[PDB]
Amino acid sequence: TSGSCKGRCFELQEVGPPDCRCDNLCKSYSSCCHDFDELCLKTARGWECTKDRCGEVRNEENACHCSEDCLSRGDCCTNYQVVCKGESHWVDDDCEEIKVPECPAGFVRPPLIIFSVDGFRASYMKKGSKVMPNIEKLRSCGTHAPYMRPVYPTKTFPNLYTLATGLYPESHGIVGNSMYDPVFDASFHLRGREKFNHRWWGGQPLWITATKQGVRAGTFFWSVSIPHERRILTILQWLSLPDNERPSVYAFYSEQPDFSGHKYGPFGPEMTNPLREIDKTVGQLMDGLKQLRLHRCVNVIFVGDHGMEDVTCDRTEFLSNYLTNVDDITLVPGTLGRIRAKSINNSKYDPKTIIAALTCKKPDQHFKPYMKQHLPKRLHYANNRRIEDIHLLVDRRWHVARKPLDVYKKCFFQGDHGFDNKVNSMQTVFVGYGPTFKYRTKVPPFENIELYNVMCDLLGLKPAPNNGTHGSLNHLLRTNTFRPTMPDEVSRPNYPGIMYLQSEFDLGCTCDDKNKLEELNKRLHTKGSTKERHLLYGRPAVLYRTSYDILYHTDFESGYSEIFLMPLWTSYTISKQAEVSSIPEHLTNCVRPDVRVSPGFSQNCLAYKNDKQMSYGFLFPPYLSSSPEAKYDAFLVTNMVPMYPAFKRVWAYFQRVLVKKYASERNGVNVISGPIFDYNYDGLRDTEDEIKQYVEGSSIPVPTHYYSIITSCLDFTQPADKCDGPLSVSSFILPHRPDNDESCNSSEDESKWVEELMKMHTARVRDIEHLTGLDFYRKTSRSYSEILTLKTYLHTYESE
Ligand SMILES: *[C@@H]1O[C@H](CO)[C@@H](O[C@@H]2O[C@H](CO)[C@@H](O[C@@H]3O[C@H](CO[C@H]4O[C@H](CO)[C@@H](O)[C@H](O[C@H]5O[C@H](CO)[C@@H](O)[C@H](O)[C@@H]5O[C@H]5O[C@H](CO)[C@@H](O)[C@H](O)[C@@H]5O)[C@@H]4O)[C@@H](O)[C@H](O[C@H]4O[C@H](CO)[C@@H](O)[C@H](O)[C@@H]4O[C@H]4O[C@H](CO)[C@@H](O)[C@H](O)[C@@H]4O)[C@@H]3O)[C@H](O)[C@H]2NC(C)=O)[C@H](O)[C@H]1NC(C)=O
Ligand SMILES: O=C(CCc1c[nH]c(=O)o1)N1C[C@H]2CCN(C(=O)c3cc(OCC4CCOCC4)nc(C4CC4)c3)CC[C@H]2C1
Ligand SMILES: [Ca+2]
Ligand SMILES: [Cl-]
Ligand SMILES: [K+]
Ligand code: NA
Ligand code: NA
Ligand SMILES: [Zn+2]
Repeated sequence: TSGSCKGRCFELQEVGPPDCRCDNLCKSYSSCCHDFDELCLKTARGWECTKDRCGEVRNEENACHCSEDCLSRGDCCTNYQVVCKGESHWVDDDCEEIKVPECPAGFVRPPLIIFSVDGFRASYMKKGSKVMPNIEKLRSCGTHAPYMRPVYPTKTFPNLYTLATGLYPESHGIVGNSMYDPVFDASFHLRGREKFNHRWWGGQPLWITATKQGVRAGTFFWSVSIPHERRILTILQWLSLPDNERPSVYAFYSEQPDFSGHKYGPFGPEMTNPLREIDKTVGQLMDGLKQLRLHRCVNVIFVGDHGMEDVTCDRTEFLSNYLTNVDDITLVPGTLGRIRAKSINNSKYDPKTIIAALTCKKPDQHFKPYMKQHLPKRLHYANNRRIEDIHLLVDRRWHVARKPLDVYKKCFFQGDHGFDNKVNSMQTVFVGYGPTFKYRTKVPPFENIELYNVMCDLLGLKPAPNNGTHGSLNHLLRTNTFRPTMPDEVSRPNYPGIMYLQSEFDLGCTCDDKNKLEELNKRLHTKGSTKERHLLYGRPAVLYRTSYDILYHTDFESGYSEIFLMPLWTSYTISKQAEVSSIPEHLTNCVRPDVRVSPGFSQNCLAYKNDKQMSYGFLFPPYLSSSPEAKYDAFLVTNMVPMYPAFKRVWAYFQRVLVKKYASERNGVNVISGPIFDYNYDGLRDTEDEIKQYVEGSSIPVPTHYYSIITSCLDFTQPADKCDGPLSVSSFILPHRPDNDESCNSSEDESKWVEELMKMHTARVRDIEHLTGLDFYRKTSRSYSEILTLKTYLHTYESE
């Protein structure tokens, strides 16, 4: 702190102790030079010019200047030209399409300014629009989504760092605002020094991606005591540096409206002022850009990290009300819960019994416990040693705490966030404005994991490997689009014919089964004659090395795995007209050998008989067969999959009731169903040596999940099989569980709980692609980028 900040204010390259720092983060480290405050955080005379301040003689003690040299120097007050040159405020100008970057000579690319606002709930765009005129102009003149989905948990650090890396928290490492890493034996907290250590922070964030590729970055982080006006002026000043020193990417962060929303609730009357203040800050940025003639050159992103919900202390569930042993557990509390043993020397500690004591115990229980691998796959919240094996998903509006003492010894607060990222109130904002963004364009909602890629595109950078689907946000952009090619199929299928006699099959299976017109008929169905009906978008590509067969049938086509002894995928189309029939009595326990598939690559009924826990189901539902004759195909051993009796309740209702219901509402649907194996809960397809469970005494592996992809025409006046334009999709990844403990109402009728469980396990097609190594929608007439957008769509089942 002995050295000086003279001419070093907000140095871009930080310096090494014990030499004092003048970087915008030095306050946060107590390493600022003695004179930092006087030299770098000047405030003299305020933030604005007045009439009398114009053409003044430069006074270095001022906050910002109104002299005439200031423009070259880059440090005029942001309203200088308005008060001293008759100019108008950016907000008061009509918008004009920005067809090309209109940049000063010397700029090699449009700079990018990322303006992030903590806790900026998506509905503030509509509800606060009267008091945010600069933000409303960006929104209605630029590209905007009605909202942007955060990642889970909907906390500040996990979301800011996803924005920076394009990674799910489980991959980047910042899986909460608070963490314990058992390998380091260290804790990460909001307050304190451990969070600065580099070993917490995985992946490659944008500022490191920029630097490694020759693009210079302004520093993204700001000490909370540097006032917002000083942050804006600093960025404007950096933008005035000579070509060889001037950064190309900048970030401003605002602590508002999050700070106030915690105290007052998302819509407390006190919330108007922070919203005005954010707007005025945007105003200043745009005014300042306009003076430097940079307001049609720079791309501006206005983005939130998460929204904000109404939460008060009277809405707290206490674990002490459920557990006798509360003192043998550590709880990461609040809008999510993570539980571990207080002491790893405690050999009596048992997650199963803790879960059981936490499961459906009160009529209106406001949290639900999970082993982390049983959490909905759409949250991608398991594959990190910093995520405790026991997780509590907390109802929106609620807290979970260990004991009452914690709450009144640590009603103050009215707002909080952290809940499931599908929750409406957690949704945040996205606006893009600039030469590279589209003009007056609304785009559909998307996930924040997608932005890193887009920010790399806006700067001409190659993104590090990440969880975005690169190309899925091309429709936000006027140019710099990224044009990916479909992945190459790695394995080609066999097309087996009839090669085996009934009597070669010793499977312990039985079935009650027993004309030249109709015989040529049947053979063609087996040759793939109706495949254009049931495979509407082409067969999926297998993206890994395996042996598999395509099997055709009247009512469905499948890609049958010789390794896993079941289909990887089964595909079928159900028209609006289609009729549900029931399984005939003579066929209730019917399983038939498939004369195209070797007994050695087939399942067997004995294994299921022997396995007291495991039963079986069918991927193509016998209920939906087009004729009594076609129904025999649905009972083929190659259409069969292992299912727990508890899960059969779910599956049967989906197949007997819901598929037809969706076909009614959507004017026909195409369905692709199959098994998922994710025993190590990494969100990726298991190889065969990773499978932890098999049907008793056989090589039949047991899936962890079952998926379905349900596709139809976006224009529902066209039938699914005759669709001329964009598609509509919803999908699910259902956990394959031996009980229905997840659904508190499961002893009632399937119609009261099944559809709710499915909504909870809604999925993107892209989630199913990672989990299966398949690539879907290979043959459509749609552009590939549009297909990528479709694959990343998540049907949320939240109201308007
Ligand atoms: C979302 O996108 C991300 C980014 O693409 C995807 O994550 C990738 O998944 C890959 C496949 O699982 C994974 O590949 C592995 O790389 C290993 C090398 O890892 C280091 O180097 C990379 C590159 O710089 C670095 O990114 C890694 O950083 C991780 O770990 C550090 C330090 O621990 C953390 O700071 C950081 O946050 C990150 O942690 C995350 O990833 C790891 C897995 O790497 C998780 O376990 C953590 O929980 C956390 O999520 C690393 O520093 C390499 O060792 C692996 O190779 C093994 O398997 C292959 C098979 O090809 C084999 O050839 C090798 O020999 C090796 O096997 C040997 O080791 C095995 C394990 O020790 C052992 O069992 C065997 O017996 C063998 O001896 C593997 O290729 C890649 O690292 C991550 N990247 C990131 C950033 O997470 C992610 O999958 C996407 N998610 C979805 C759902 O799509
Ligand atoms: O005070 C708080 C949070 C308190 C709080 C309330 N609710 C909650 O969850 O946390 N903080 C005090 C600190 C305030 C200053 N911060 C940063 O400079 C910053 C910005 C930032 O941008 C990343 C860009 C990436 C590109 O796209 C736009 C965002 N990435 C970080 C971390 C992740 C590297 C920190 C905010 C975080 C701190 C957190
Ligand atoms: Ca896996
Ligand atoms: Cl947390
Ligand atoms: K059985
Ligand atoms: Na480039
Ligand atoms: Na139940
Ligand atoms: Zn907050």
